[PDB]
Amino acid sequence: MSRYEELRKELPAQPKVWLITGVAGFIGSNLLETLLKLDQKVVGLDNFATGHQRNLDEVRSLVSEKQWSNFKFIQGDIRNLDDCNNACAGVDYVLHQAALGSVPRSINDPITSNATNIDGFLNMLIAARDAKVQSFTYAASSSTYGDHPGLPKVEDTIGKPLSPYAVTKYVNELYADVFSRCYGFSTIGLRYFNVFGRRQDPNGAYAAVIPKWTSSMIQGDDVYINGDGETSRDFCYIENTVQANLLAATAGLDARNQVYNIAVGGRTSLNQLFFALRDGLAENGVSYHREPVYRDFREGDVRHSLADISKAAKLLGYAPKYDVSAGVALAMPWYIMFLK
Amino acid sequence: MSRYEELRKELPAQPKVWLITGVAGFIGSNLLETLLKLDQKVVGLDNFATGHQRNLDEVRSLVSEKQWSNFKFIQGDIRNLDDCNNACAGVDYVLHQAALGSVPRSINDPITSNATNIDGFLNMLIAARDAKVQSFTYAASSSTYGDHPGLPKVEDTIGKPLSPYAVTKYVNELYADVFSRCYGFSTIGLRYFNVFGRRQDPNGAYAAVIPKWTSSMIQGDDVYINGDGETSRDFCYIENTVQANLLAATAGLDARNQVYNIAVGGRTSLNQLFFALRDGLAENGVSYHREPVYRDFREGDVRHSLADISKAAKLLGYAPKYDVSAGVALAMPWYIMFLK
Ligand SMILES: NC(=O)c1ccc[n+]([C@@H]2O[C@H](COP(=O)([O-])OP(=O)(O)OC[C@H]3O[C@@H](n4cnc5c(N)ncnc54)[C@H](O)[C@@H]3O)[C@@H](O)[C@H]2O)c1
Ligand SMILES: NC(=O)c1ccc[n+]([C@@H]2O[C@H](COP(=O)([O-])OP(=O)(O)OC[C@H]3O[C@@H](n4cnc5c(N)ncnc54)[C@H](O)[C@@H]3O)[C@@H](O)[C@H]2O)c1
Ligand SMILES: O=c1ccn([C@@H]2O[C@H](COP(=O)(O)OP(=O)(O)O[C@H]3O[C@H](CO)[C@@H](O)[C@H](O)[C@H]3O)[C@@H](O)[C@H]2O)c(=O)[nH]1
Ligand SMILES: O=c1ccn([C@@H]2O[C@H](COP(=O)(O)OP(=O)(O)O[C@H]3O[C@H](CO)[C@@H](O)[C@H](O)[C@H]3O)[C@@H](O)[C@H]2O)c(=O)[nH]1
Repeated sequence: MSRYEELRKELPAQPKVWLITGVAGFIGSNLLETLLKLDQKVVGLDNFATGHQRNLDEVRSLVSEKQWSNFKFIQGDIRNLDDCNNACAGVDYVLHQAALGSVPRSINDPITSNATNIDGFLNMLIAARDAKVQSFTYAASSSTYGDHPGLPKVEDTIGKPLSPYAVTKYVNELYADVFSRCYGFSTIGLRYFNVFGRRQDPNGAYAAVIPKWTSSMIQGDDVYINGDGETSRDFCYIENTVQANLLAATAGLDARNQVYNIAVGGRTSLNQLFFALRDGLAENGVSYHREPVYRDFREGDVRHSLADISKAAKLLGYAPKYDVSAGVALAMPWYIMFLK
Repeated sequence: MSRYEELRKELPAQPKVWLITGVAGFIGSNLLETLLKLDQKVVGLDNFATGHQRNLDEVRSLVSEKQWSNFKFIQGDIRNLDDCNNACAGVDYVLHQAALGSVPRSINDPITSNATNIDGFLNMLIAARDAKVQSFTYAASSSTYGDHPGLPKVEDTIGKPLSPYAVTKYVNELYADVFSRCYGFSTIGLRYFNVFGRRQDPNGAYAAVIPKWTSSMIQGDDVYINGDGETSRDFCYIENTVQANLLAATAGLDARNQVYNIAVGGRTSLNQLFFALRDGLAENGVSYHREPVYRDFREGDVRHSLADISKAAKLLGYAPKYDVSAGVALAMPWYIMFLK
């Protein structure tokens, strides 16, 4: 039994109050589903900028009526200090996921990304701190590694940001560290590495590669590969990311004011992904015979990204049990039902 | 003749349009005085948050009526993108000084500091970029060195921030670098090291050590030393900082998208400063016989700060001609006239 498995068993016995910002988004709604199923009490904050009411509706259809009543939802904005203080009222653990992802988005509109990702992040720290919360866990990013080529990726060795988005995610780490030095408010930042799974928005022009591609194959549209397709990623199935969050939310002091890489330590080239998704969809009765259409590399894009999760395994007892294949197998059916 | 001296002679012959944000503040009004005297055209942006109309009035009394008419003032906020675009209209060189200094201030109120220092800074980059400006120079800070003990300070070796303020100043560098990578908008950031001189506000609870102490001695109040007084600084007289600004605003491409240390490479302990100011005031007919009152170190304060200006001397031809003594001698008379 891993530390998470035992935690899964302990939580329902000693229920706590959790706060999930960006609860209507991909990662947020998944965290919600898991916590409500662990009979925890959850408060959610979201403004629907990129999240959806359907994500909340889907969760309700997946959890028991009782567990769903343990959920309090607040339609607010983390850029509004009032909404933050409100969402942190009497909360035990904060899981901050509210943000505006997508490098391309931040590049053609750095101001809008800055407002939520940095101002909003800072408001949450103050509100969480002032609410005397027990723990604060926030979504960081592997983009912080920037240009630095070296592999695997180690937490202490980072490169220079390659985009506005990357800057904001790195600033979340900076402010987190300072709040620890100046107020003794320790946090735990999780550097996610390409998370995927159910409820990750396939629509919009900034959709992630997996949702975008899976959606396109089901619809029979062309699939675009930015570059030669040799670009590699450490795709982390949602379930592994959920584990890290709960783990960080309840870690010992020795593990606080620390940032961790959250992935599986695997390497998947975009070319492998194309076939993984296509074959995965084929097992579900979806035929796709189109070849991938290769176009130019995308700006502010990283070449390779492999994570060393030994720090997370060692200090948090993080033990991911889902490789890309398992995740893809679990995800594909969902998208087919979503697009039907 | 230094590169600045020749630049002093060249500018009046080929006048350019300059933009100074925070033009009503200490460093900003001094830059204004110098530029107007070099017969340059200047646009100023300020909201008087910490600046003063008197600083502008003093400048008017110091420059010719003709040179003063070459000045356009805009009462605006860099947090307002409209005001930024307005201030950058048809501008050649941008000297961004608008910000909210003071570590103590950012510590007891990180949100207010974040808004101006990061959001406002980002708006200026966009507006300067969209206005097709020829150069963008911004006020950085030696605080970016943070904890790192090593001396002298070298631009490539920085430590971890010790306060919210330090974070914002470091983020100005981050966004500046990214704007160079993504838009080809190169900038030059100047890491100032404790600037002082005429018009540096002696009032308020966040006043810098020199203005605060000088003011207190003239008034006959007690002088407080936070710590043992062995805390050392590289006090940089305003005139040296002005040189760096104009130098950076007109530097060759090889010098762009680069950050520089701006000081004199000198080391002055707070204990030496106490006597430098007191003796300096004594030469002007001001008697002070009180001994300094030592109290606890101030939070988010750096122990020692010495700068290696060789990078600035080498790439910008920076050649400061004012040590603390000269600066103090020039400053003291001003404060005596200000408090009278
Ligand atoms: N998905 C990945 O692979 C990945 C990788 C690295 C980091 N992250 C981070 O994980 C977090 C969640 O990502 P996600 O993929 O679930 O995206 P998502 O867009 O599905 O979730 C983000 C949610 O935050 C909400 N939000 C945005 N701005 C808000 C504001 N100002 N006030 C209130 N709510 C606001 C949105 O409505 C949305 O529901 C983000 O912070 C992101 O930066 C994700
Ligand atoms: N003085 C030093 O020793 C020192 C050291 C390192 C960095 N700096 C930097 O130099 C710059 C100028 O410092 P200064 O000592 O002349 O301070 P100052 O307070 O005298 O000047 C700052 C000016 O900016 C204006 N301002 C602030 N927020 C604004 C906003 N949101 N919109 C428009 N105007 C705004 C203020 O009204 C003020 O006049 C600052 O950016 C500071 O961070 C100064
Ligand atoms: O239609 C498409 C979409 C994407 N890609 C490529 O696939 C790779 C991955 O795309 P993406 O899912 O956007 O990954 P990232 O650029 O690593 O961004 C991920 O990681 C970022 C920082 O960690 C987060 O902000 C994003 O939410 C998350 O998608 C990139 O090389 C893209 O160029 C394609 O080839 N074709
Ligand atoms: O009444 C006083 C005021 C200050 N100090 C000390 O004197 C030193 C210098 O004070 P200060 O002038 O506030 O210097 P910094 O803390 O280095 O801040 C300077 O450098 C910062 C970052 O570079 C800028 O934000 C500020 O505007 C600028 O004052 C510090 O150790 C203070 O503790 C005293 O002992 N007594």
